[PDB]
Amino acid sequence: MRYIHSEETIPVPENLKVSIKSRLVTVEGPRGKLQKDLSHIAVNFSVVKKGVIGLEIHHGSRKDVAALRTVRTIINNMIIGVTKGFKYKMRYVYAHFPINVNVEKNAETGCYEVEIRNFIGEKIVRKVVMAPGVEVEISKAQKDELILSGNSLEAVSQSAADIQQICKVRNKDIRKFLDGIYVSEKGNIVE
Amino acid sequence: SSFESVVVIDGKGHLLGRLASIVAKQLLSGQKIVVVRCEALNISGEFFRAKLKYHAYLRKMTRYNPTRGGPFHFRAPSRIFYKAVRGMIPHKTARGAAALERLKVFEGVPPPYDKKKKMVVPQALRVLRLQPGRKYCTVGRLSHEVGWKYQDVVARLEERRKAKGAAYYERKKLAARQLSEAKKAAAAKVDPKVSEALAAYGY
Amino acid sequence: AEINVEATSWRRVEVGRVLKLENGSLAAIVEIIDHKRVLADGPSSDPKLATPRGIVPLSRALLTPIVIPKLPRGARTGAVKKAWEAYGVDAKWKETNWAKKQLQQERRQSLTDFDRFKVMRLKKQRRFEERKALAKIKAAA
Amino acid sequence: SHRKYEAPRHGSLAFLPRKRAARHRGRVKSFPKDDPKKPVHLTAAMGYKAGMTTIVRDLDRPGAKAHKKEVVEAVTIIDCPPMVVVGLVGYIETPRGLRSLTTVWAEHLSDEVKRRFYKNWYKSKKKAFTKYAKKYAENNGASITRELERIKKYCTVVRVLAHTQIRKTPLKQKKAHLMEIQINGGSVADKVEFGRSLFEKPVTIDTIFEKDEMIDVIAVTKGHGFVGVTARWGTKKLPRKTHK
Amino acid sequence: GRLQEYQVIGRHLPTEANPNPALYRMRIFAPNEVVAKSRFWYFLRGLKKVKKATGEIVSVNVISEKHPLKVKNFGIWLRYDSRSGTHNMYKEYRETSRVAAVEAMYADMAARHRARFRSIHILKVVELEKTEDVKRPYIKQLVAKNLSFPLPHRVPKISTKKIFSAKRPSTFS
Amino acid sequence: PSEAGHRLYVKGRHLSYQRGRRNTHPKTSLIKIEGVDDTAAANFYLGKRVAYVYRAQKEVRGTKIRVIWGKITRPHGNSGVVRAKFTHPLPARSFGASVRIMLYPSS
RNA sequence: GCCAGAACGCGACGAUACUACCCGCACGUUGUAGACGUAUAAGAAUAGGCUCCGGCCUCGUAUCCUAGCAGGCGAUUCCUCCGCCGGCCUCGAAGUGGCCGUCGGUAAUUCGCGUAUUGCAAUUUAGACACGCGCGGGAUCAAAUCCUUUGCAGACGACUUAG
RNA sequence: GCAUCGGUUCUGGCGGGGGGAUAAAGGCCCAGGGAAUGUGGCUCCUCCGGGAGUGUUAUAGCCCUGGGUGUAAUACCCUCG
Ligand SMILES: [Mg+2]
Ligand SMILES: [Mg+2]
Ligand SMILES: [Mg+2]
Ligand SMILES: [Mg+2]
Ligand SMILES: [Mg+2]
Ligand SMILES: [Mg+2]
Ligand SMILES: [Mg+2]
Ligand SMILES: [Mg+2]
Ligand SMILES: [Mg+2]
Ligand SMILES: [Mg+2]
Ligand SMILES: [Mg+2]
Ligand SMILES: [Mg+2]
Ligand SMILES: [Mg+2]
Ligand SMILES: [Mg+2]
Ligand SMILES: [Mg+2]
Ligand SMILES: [Mg+2]
Ligand SMILES: [Mg+2]
Ligand SMILES: [Mg+2]
Repeated sequence: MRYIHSEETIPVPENLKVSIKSRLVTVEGPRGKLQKDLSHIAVNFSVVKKGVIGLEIHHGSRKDVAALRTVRTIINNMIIGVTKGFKYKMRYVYAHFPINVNVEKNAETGCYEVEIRNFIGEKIVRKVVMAPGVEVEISKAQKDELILSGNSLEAVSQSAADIQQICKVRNKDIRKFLDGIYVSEKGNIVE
Repeated sequence: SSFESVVVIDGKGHLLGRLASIVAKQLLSGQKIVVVRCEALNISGEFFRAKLKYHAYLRKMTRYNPTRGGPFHFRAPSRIFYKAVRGMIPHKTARGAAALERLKVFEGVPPPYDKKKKMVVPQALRVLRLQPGRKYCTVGRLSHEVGWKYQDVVARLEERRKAKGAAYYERKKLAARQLSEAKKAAAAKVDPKVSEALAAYGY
Repeated sequence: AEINVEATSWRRVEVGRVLKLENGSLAAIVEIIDHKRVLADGPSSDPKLATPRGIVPLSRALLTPIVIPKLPRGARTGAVKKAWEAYGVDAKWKETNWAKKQLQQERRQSLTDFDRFKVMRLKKQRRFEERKALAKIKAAA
Repeated sequence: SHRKYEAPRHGSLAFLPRKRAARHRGRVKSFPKDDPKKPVHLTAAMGYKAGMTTIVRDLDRPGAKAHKKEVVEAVTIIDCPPMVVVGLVGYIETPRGLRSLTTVWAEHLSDEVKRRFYKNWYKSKKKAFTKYAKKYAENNGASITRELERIKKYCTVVRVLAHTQIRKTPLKQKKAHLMEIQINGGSVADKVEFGRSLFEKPVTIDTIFEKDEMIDVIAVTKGHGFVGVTARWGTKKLPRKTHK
Repeated sequence: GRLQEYQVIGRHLPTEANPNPALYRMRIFAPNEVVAKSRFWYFLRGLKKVKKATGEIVSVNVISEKHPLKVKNFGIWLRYDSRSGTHNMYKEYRETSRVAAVEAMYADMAARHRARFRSIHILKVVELEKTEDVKRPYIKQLVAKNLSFPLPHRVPKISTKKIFSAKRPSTFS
Repeated sequence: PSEAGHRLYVKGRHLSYQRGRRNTHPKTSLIKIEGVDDTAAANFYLGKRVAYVYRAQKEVRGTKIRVIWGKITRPHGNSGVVRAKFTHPLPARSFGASVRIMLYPSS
């Protein structure tokens, strides 16, 4: 069973410009520029109206049609990021040993670096370097927060997961030892 | 069909096993073949599938002495393509041995074989055979993870010859532009009746 | 909201679209059976372009730029002919590049040996005047 | 059936082909990785081995048992008369490896190096580099300066040809030893300029190495004629009552 | 295979006790009339107590499509044997004649269910007169209003004897 | 002046003998003619004459070149290959050599 | 990193007596997995490209070259195309191409003489790579092994040395 | 080597005859009855391409039954050259 016509649409607000060439999407707006390569998917791009982008697949199978909605939301994420940005929050969870962090500034390049000390009273100093375009801050709103912000959802989220995955307890019951750093909220910079 | 003195095949975009079957038939007929850019060939299926196939190949070796008789595992992209062709020729006879002498394989484009016309075999092109949505790999990448050492050297040299060819294109473009004006200028002025006589003949 | 899209655009398989069969024949689509087969016919006065009514597989057809407007779906042979002449399909196809290329080929397979010699001598006469003009432009540079 | 009690194998298969070395002089196979931000410098030397002796010094290793106490260690002494630079070589990168395309020599060669090119030097005519020397002082050495310009243009690594002065040792041999030493430096133009300025000049080992530096030694080990399995690999001897 | 529809009429041999026996008629799809008769005796042996040795064939004819140039939808009722047990289905096809649907059905069942010709019985074939009596969703999409679609990525045809082309082909036919 | 060539024949290649999968028959051969693809086009060359010329070592009657003569018998397969029969079977080392196809018995 | 180095895998350099080496053309005993117009250089995408910016693309079913005793001798005509040399530039993946100049040849048009007899078919002995030779010109004036010796080596050869 | 024949055999092209629902379809003409993936009109919405509703030939056409032109043409099967 092959479906003749499957179609989706993406609206575009009257603030930014988008251009597609050889299945390479470039989105540019007030807060910067992003690029994505979609040469691995057979999709037909078109201009439906004055401010609407259309995409469709012809004679596709059930498995092939599945990727059509995946592509639509990825491009929509790019539009959101260039006009509203993204913002993640993290919290410290400890029982006895306080956790100390040091978000030192740019290390002669655009990358930020985060140092974590005194995890469950260990002598390791463990270091993680963020992806370019991501800025890490120590919150002043209230205690024990790390705030990550940027333009692209993929880079901000993966870097946040890097911090969470590095603080792990080994050879212990993890239902009792809840030590670590966890993400708690996802949202945009504006509003 | 046609008989040339020698034919040069550009290897980029050709399936490994389908190109080797065409080549092995031509060699036994009497043709001479030269295959260029063996590092840009293709194999159908995901890359991980090809790696496992090669690892099973590497496990074979003569037990009592590994310096004799054992399957020698060549690691270069041209040598991988050569092994495929050698399995389709009776290489243990004088007739088969003579056929292999009509074949040359290289990585990149050596100086003798640039400044030449490179043919394409359409029964092995990937874009005309594989179903869209399937997965494929590159022979050049597979050689990297088995011990090929000169990947970056070939990449640098190929960038040089492609820069030289860009200047050659500009001269070729200018020549065609000048030839077009001559035909427009000459045909109007001189020939009174040769035009329509040629036109009725299909030229 | 500037949007620039550089993507391909094919020709649709609709009703009224005229195909070109392998042996130089034209047929107008009147009904779609599957994604692989259609029902088509072409009523043409010229016996070389005319084709009977029947089913044609889509893998032996080429899509020409001509499309007949407002052709009713599933029409009979009589109604198709009325629109075929009114739209002037025969005259429209004659001036396309595909038709000219086919005609330019046909004159070449029918050449007498004496006539092959004749075209070689005429080509040299035109070739002589080409090199004179080419050298003049090249010298000026 | 399986082996009764387990035990590791005798010997190592890494150094497996146990044949006599092809050449008497030790051969260097790799050089330190080049870095174009350091000043130009040589990376090897070569000398003759004298013997061993004993020293005494105090140790500085905090937390150890012998910290701040005298220790006794054995050392080795290497005779090292200065070397003389003779020429330089250039290499290029190819899809089959490295290869040398040019080489230039100095105008005058000592009788030590010329002995190396002959097997019966005493009854020869000693015409080793006679015709090559005329390339100097001929069109102001146009041929020589042509090759040097080529190396600055096409090469990626540069080596230097040097030899030892064996006449300054108590050795009976008069034939010198020759080798190539790679120059690791800022640029190819800098490498050749530094190398060319050292023609027929001596270089001392203190310019190459310096104190408390960690180095490597390459040579050919002491030989024994033809031995059985017991001493060659180190297997257990059979009982006293074994026949044959 | 390549089929065509027949009608075949049989009869029990008349006897002194029962002159003028009854007449039975069937519709059979078969490549030729030699196997058309053979299938008639096979189906009749499962309904009445008549054999070929004690029967005779009255008439065999060929039924041809009334309008072989009109597109129409068909529905087929059938039973078959699997590797364990027997089952009933109902499938649909879209084409111009009755004969081709049986040809299409035989190829379809052989692929999707591995059912051979030996183990398929055809119960009834009927042409769907209206458009709202179409059930299966792979035919509903073919009767949508103003149907039209392009044909992307179609390989050009090149002679199988012409090796060593001189330029890269294109797939924008 | 007169820069043209001198050719009045069609060139072909000697492929192999006539064989099954393990038995070969040197009586008849297979020849691939240049430019012929289908068996309809191969019908034009039925009955024509073909020649095989090669170099010897000794001179016999004013030349060092010998010839073996034959003619085309019937088509072979669907790809335009043809069968031929010579006065002597071909030397069996010429698998890949070239032969000349004339146009003597015309029309 | 480290160990061996294909004894039929490859590169740079030194000195080369005996014509073994280089240059010129002169023939030809002799060799070959097989000349007969052995004519054609962009890169990249294939759900997109090329361009002279006007347009063009299913198609190499294309383009270049192609007449004359196996291609003669003259004329009317025409500034095209091809070749051997020479000088400057350039080319390193297994080093190639360009520009200028002298000389020799040349149906784009139209003609005049010559062809027979190979007898009604019989390869149209014609290409470029090697190699053996013959002249007359140029440059050049070397090494290795045995033998005696050494012990950093060793069953004997071999290896490290000295004469 | 060619021409004229004999035996065996492979492979192209052309002219006829018969059969079936005396093919079925199909083109043009006559008579009757229907419907929708509803043409033109008419209503409403959208200016942003157009969409929705009503209703049986009009400024498009399609489906079903009977008859004429007919001993129509063609496909498939068989047969004389
Ligand atoms: Mg525990
Ligand atoms: Mg092993
Ligand atoms: Mg071996
Ligand atoms: Mg045991
Ligand atoms: Mg000893
Ligand atoms: Mg021991
Ligand atoms: Mg005993
Ligand atoms: Mg070796
Ligand atoms: Mg001699
Ligand atoms: Mg001149
Ligand atoms: Mg001489
Ligand atoms: Mg006969
Ligand atoms: Mg008839
Ligand atoms: Mg309406
Ligand atoms: Mg009727
Ligand atoms: Mg009638
Ligand atoms: Mg009738
Ligand atoms: Mg009739």
